[PDB]
Amino acid sequence: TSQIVLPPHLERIRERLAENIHELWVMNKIELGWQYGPVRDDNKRQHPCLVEFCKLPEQERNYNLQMSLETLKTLLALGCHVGIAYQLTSGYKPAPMDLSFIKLTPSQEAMVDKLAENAHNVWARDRIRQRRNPRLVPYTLLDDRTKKSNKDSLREAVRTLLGYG
Repeated sequence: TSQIVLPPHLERIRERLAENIHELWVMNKIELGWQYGPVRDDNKRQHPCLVEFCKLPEQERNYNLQMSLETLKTLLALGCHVGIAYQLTSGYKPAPMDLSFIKLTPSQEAMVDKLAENAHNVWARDRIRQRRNPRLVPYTLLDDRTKKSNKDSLREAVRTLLGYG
């Protein structure tokens, strides 16, 4: 995917999708019950990466930035063209819009599936340096129950990509 130059015409859309991925990274943790704290812990149900997008520094935003970049690059490599077409938290308000109404076509369904496959491939290639976790096998030999978690993680990308026009 990295061998494709990123068109700056949609760099703003890439950043919007990165902000959406970040606010959903906040949403799921807050649904679990996570607040905003200065300590990077997981059992203390707080996360220091739930603040405003502009308030986020270089040390916390490159994740979602590269997330959106690699999704769109994978779209370009697959071939489809891209162009022009409440629970109270501890300070942040993740609420872009109601993006869970319109029904996703089976193409974009399997295509978020392919995005999850690609991401799991990078993750497994990173994990092979460790010992012998049963997840070191590709996404096709992955257990069926868990596949939809990684599919939902990538579905919101095409959700926003359709909804924003």
